[PDB]
Amino acid sequence: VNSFSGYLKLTDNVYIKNADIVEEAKKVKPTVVVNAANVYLKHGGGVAGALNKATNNAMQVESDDYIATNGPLKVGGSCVLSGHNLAKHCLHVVGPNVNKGEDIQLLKSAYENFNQHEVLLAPLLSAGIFGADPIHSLRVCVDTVRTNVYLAVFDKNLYDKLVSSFL
Ligand SMILES: OC[C@@H](Cc1c[nH]c2ccccc12)Nc1ncnc2[nH]ccc12
Repeated sequence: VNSFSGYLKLTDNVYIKNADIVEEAKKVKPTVVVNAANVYLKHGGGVAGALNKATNNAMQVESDDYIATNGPLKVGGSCVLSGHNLAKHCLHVVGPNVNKGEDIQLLKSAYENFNQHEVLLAPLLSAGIFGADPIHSLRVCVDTVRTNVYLAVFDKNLYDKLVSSFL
């Protein structure tokens, strides 16, 4: 039993809800919140900009030190950093950004990072401003993640479409 509330169950391990991931994380304080990161951990917009803003820029400060030490992530890769006031940990995961020409096949690799954590709050990778079809992202999530994932979909109209079209 966990404290996630109001989710629709899609499969044995995947749940989905129309919610603002920032407000959800503040309420649940999950062990792991997933950020929709880029390789530079520059948290400008989308989910990343919103999470970082909610940390009063502490996420960005921590991220800049991470990059200065380690260099950029790989597309499809991840790193674990602090969750600040939102969660114990933040798993920064880089899905392909179609608006940069990146290979959508890397979306499965991106979701594989979730399997290193028993329970996660997460957005749909590569959706929104990353330019991929959210229906496809949800399919890859369900077919790749085996741990317990709670998906927050910000756009209510998109949430209804994802549920109604789910196979
Ligand atoms: O809109 C699709 C969806 C996934 C997404 C990944 N990256 C993005 C970059 C820009 C815009 C959107 C995205 N957005 C969100 N889903 C849940 N909570 C959210 N809080 C703030 C935004 C947001």
